[PDB]
Amino acid sequence: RWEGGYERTWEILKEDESGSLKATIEDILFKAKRKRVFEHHGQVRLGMMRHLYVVVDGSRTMEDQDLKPNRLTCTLKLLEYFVEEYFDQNPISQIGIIVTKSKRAEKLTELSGNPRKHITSLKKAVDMTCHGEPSLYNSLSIAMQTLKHMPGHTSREVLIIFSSLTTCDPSNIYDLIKTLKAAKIRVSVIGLSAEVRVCTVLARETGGTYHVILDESHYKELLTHHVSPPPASSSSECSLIRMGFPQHTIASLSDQDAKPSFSMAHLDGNTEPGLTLGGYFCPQCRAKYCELPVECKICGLTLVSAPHLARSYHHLFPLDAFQEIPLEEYNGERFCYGCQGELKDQHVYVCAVCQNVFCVDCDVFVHDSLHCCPGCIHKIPAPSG
Amino acid sequence: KNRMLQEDPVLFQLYKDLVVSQVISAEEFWANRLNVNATDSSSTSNHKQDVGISAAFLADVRPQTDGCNGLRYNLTSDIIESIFRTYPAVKMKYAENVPHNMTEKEFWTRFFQSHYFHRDRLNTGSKDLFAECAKIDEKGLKTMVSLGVKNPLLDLTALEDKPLDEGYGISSVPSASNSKSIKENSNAAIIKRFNHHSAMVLAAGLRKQEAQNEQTSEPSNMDGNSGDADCFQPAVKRAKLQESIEYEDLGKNNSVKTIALNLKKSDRYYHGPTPIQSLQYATSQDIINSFQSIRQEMEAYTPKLTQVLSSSAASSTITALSPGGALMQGGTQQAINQMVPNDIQSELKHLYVAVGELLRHFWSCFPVNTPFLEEKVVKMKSNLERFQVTKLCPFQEKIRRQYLSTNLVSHIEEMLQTAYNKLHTWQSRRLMK
Amino acid sequence: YFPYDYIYPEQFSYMRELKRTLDAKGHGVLEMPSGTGKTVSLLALIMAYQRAYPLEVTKLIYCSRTVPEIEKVIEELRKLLNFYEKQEGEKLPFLGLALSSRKNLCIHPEVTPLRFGKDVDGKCHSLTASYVRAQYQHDTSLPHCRFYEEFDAHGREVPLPAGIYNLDDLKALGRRQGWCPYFLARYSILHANVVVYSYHYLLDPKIADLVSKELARKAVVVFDEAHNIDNVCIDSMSVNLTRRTLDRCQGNLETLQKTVLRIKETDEQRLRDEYRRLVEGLREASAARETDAHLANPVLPDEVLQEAVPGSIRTAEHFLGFLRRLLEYVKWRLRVQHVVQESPPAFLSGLAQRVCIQRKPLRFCAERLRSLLHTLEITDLADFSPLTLLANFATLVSTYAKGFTIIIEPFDDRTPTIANPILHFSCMDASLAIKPVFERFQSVIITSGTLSPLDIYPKILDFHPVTMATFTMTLARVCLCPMIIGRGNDQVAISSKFETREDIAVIRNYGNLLLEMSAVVPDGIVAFFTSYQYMESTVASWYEQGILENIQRNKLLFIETQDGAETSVALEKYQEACENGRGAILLSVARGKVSEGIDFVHHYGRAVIMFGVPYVYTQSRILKARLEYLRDQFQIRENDFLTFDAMRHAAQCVGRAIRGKTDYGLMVFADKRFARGDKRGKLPRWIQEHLTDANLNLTVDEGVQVAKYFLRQMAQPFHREDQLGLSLLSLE
Ligand code: SF4
Ligand SMILES: [Zn+2]
Ligand SMILES: [Zn+2]
Ligand SMILES: [Zn+2]
Repeated sequence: RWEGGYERTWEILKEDESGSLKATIEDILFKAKRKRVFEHHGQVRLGMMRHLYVVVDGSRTMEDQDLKPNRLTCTLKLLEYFVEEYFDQNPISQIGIIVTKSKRAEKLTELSGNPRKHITSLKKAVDMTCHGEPSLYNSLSIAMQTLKHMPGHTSREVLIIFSSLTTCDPSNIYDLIKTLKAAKIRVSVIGLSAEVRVCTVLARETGGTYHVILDESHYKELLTHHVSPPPASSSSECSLIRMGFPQHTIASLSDQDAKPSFSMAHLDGNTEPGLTLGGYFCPQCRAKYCELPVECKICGLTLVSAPHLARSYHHLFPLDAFQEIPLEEYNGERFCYGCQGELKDQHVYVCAVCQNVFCVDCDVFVHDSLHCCPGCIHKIPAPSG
Repeated sequence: KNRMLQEDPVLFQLYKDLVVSQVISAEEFWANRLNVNATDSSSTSNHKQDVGISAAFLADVRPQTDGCNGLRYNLTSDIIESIFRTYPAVKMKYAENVPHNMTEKEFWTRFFQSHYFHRDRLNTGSKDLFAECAKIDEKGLKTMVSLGVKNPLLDLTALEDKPLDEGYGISSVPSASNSKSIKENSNAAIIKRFNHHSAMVLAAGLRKQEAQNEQTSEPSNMDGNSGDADCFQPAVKRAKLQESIEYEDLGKNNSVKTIALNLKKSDRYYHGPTPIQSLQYATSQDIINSFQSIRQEMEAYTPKLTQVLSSSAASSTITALSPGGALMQGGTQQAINQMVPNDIQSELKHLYVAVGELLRHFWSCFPVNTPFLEEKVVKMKSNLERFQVTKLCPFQEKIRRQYLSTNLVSHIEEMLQTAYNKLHTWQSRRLMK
Repeated sequence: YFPYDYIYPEQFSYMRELKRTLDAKGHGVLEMPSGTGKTVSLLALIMAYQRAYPLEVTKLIYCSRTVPEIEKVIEELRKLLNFYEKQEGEKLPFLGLALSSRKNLCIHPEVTPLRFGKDVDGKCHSLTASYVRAQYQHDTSLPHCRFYEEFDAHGREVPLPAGIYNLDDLKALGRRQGWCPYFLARYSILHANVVVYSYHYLLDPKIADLVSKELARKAVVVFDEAHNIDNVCIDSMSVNLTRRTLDRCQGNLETLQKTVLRIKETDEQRLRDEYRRLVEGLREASAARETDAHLANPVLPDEVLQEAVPGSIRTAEHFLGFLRRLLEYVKWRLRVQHVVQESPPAFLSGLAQRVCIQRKPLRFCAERLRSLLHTLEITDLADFSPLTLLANFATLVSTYAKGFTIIIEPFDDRTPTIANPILHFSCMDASLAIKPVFERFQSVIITSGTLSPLDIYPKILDFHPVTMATFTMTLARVCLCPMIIGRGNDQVAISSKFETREDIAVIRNYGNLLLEMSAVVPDGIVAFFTSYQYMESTVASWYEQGILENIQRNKLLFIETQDGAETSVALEKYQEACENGRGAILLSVARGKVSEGIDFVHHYGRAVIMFGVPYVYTQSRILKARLEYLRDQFQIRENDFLTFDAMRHAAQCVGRAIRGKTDYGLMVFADKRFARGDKRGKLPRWIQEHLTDANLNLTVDEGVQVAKYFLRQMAQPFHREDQLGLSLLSLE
């Protein structure tokens, strides 16, 4: 019965085209198993200066293995990567690390952009018991009251790491729809290997996007989907003003070494508990402390540092696309317009405008690292006007 | 407010010098410092295992109700308190039998020993809660009547009074319904006990925010698996329009920044007779001239031997190899000049920045004459003297020496100035009476 | 004609189903997936046939089994009314009559809020056509039945109502223009174009609720979920008789005699004028609204009650006939309580020894029961209700007994002693309940989403031109996960071999297979137990032994009560306790009447666990005569329907949570009897692609990851699922 039936599952799998060329097409189906969803982007409108809120379910669902030795191990490790790749892409923003554990919510790291503080917090978050049940109501309470004091010229989005369990919290979180719909705060959850309808209704009543974790690769995808600053609901803001351009200071300008250290509890700046020698300078406090391209606590305006953060999204929107042809128009001497090679896996990648020939390793290098076709350069800037 | 300033010694160390150096008052301490964390920092003691507890603890109240004869009194909620935080009239019943069981510890066992098993009829207090819960379900009966839709108690009743039947459908039990009379009595109470535990959500759903709509059936219920509602609708040309005008502005004004414009056109103007092309002719001639000159590389054999131009090339190397006379030992008084200002004046200065940021803030809206409050226009006046006086003796304590003082006071006078800037700018918009 | 969008290629699968069953006058049997609008499928072509008149005539009667879903039928067809209305241009006249008679009745705040239906309608009719028919004129006793008086004035008038209403419409219109549901409905039956009401109301042989005029020209009637027709029809003619009833009847025997004694000629000469008219020319005098208040026809397929005024000429003489009956009937009861005896026509024969004149006064009694009270028009109906029981009974014993069955059940069923004996008269031929239906109708279509063996329409013992198997495709990824369990570790014993109380070692792992179902599956689950004491047996070990210790911690639990009052409570909770931050799995009984009228949605309720073979197991010896008669019909049926009776209730209960076609459903099968029986009982569209593809003896611990694999994939973005646009043949 089953001793045969356990091995009727092997009968077909093991066997293939016999005689010659065996265990060959089994490898071909594995390549045919590949090539999942690429981009499907092309959007406009919103996404600028997010104010994210990490919300972590700490529950007994973590004790199931399912991808890793812990579901936090699946979670927490790639959050650091998600932190770094965020600060890579979006430095104009800041993130609220808030942890739910034992039916409450602990705002673990404040809404800020200092990566080491966030990452070591995750390195502190390693040895978490995740005792108790999830409570989103305490999480939204922090999320309200913090972002309540943020301007309406702020992007208001929440990223919830939920372990798909029972949403164990009172006090009419169904009525928190109209609370937060009016409060123009977006809330995005993704479910860990299952679905919560109420939370699924929550996000579809939000405009925040809900998903379910499939796999570790798939876990990365939706992170990567939420790296990009999304086009949230209309009528948020237009502008955001008193973007402080700073100065770097060399502390060697006119008076050479007239100050042994530029942090002595009286100097304009010197914000954090450490010694400094003068590296930076804000306009409004005239605040000189450790360099930070974010904001301050006395002038209270945004320490904008343009080549970093006014450059990041500044080309992250205006992209175009390529096309693929299997044909052989042999442009070059059977070459690439970029790296100049050939393999011909029938993916001859042609630009939409300048129409230049590329490979996967030239398409990926654009579509992950270069983000534009340089074949448009020499082709845009010469007749540009 | 006082437990806040005692349990936190760092903020107390901040709160000390406003009394020690007499910077501000306590009335001024709780007027412009906290003001936001009254919801944020006070969000700990109110929630505490999600208050307005309805569906969080109720999952765990029955399994964690007993460890042992005395496994109780953990912390605050430990294992007894949120039981009280759901039943109200039953909480009045608890209060009624604490002297009946004398010791409260005795009550913790007795009041819950017999109610846990099957049935509690030994004391008036146990019987009080027992009878009340039947009335509670009788009270819970009346509320379910008021909804009365999607409830086939209505739909079943239409088919049984009509033939005068479904009393036999009740009275048709097999399997030895003759001589036990034990669990027939028991299980219906446990049915009743967990329906109490089921309506314990209902007994705590009112605690949430009173949670009432009671369902007038909303007669549409349009099965919409189709239709393509497609809730979000972006892309009605919003950043398409920005791209058409900002790159147009990045076209007509391509980098009008510091070096980005002024050196740019100045050397384009230096190209001169470039539409005349007479320079471009000589260019294209010099393109044609040294065309051949590179490739021969006999001219470019010896484009190296100029040791005349090695010495000067060695020179600014050696010149930049030794800068000198710039106070190598720049510190070594900094340790004394750290511990003396970073004993008070790190926190003292922070007393200002908790306030002076708001001092920038009220003036950050004041000429609109909207945020013009008496609470704020004299808060302009209040801390003005409360800070710019209390720094003067920390200023005057360090002018004990002269060059030990005059280096650091080049950097503190901003605090005097950003004060006086604000004060100076205050009358740039002259306020009326 | 409402295709209106992608209709999951089914209306075309049912397009020719109409055109074969209707144009050729086909009787017709439809399979339907539970995941299909029961009317969006059907009425969209039916209402299309209402517009597409053939030779001339298109009636519509419709029935179903629950009055909320009755209105749910009405609910979206109002947009279907509006749908082509804008499309075809103008709007034509229409009427759909929800006629739930005994349910919604009186606006009057005095009559209304007394809980039951029948007794309070007796107060209503006693007021209208017994107090204000006897005491015609008056001021105080007349009271204020204005709505009936408004109907009497409106009878002369000819209004034209709008579209199809509900039972809350005539209620608010009771203070406005409506003259109450009972008569505005009588006037609207006069020109009704669509009737929806209960499957029960048509199938009342006790009071023969003749809905239309008997017009079998083209009588066009539609049937959904027509599963337990026997459990309708046999129970529709089932007659219970309490000893407590008889003694109360024994008490109002001489009570009514005192009314006879106090009335000398006042009501008596009222009889004398018209009892002579009973002899001269036979005509009912209680034919207003008292024809539906009294037993209209206990035994409908008869010729006529020609020689009325039976062997009984006077009233106390007729009263003595019941003294000859009841006092002998307890003599036919009290000694018989020692032995269960199944002798239906032998009883009336031995009765003929005891009853002096028989077989006419047996059949001509219940009207002369009523009519000799009609010259009184005094007795309140709930008082008189246990009496109308009795003259119904021997009337039924008079006419149809040789095909039917008498059963006497004195012993232990909720009486541990013999403290309430009972007998029953059942019929057996639901055919003969539905033969008059079929003769009164044209050719009318059953649709049952559970009916997998077509061989059970000859359990209805009838003929069928059209009886096929509806096959729908699923480009919705995978419709559902049917999961036969058969654990090997905890060793499946899920049929009650060692019965629900013979061993709890069986029961040691129903919690284990549930809690893990609870742990994985979110979003509310409604499971099906067998009976109430089974349910009471189900949770019996669950409290005292450690069971709920994680079960209440994961979701919560909704006990359904033997009493329907407390049963409706958790319901109020379950629709709420799912839609908040709680899964809250409901716990219920299959054969109990918690299993109809719901239509669970993807919102709440999306999984069902089988528990045991869903067969009867309870009522003794109601089987054997029912058994042997189908053994007198088909002779190998012991094995046969005693499978399907479980099966016809199984997916009746189980196959409910999936609607539309994307709504999900985890209908797992914890069962020991699966080998042929579950396979025969599951739909031929549903055994084929889904049931046991390679998953039969699926131990729960292994079957854990199945639903995990199921849902996680199936909760991915649904870009497109079987999108139909234009007509591209495909030819199924
Ligand atoms: S007739 Fe219409 S109103 Fe008069 S009793 Fe019956 S319902 Fe109440
Ligand atoms: Zn400033
Ligand atoms: Zn390339
Ligand atoms: Zn290009």
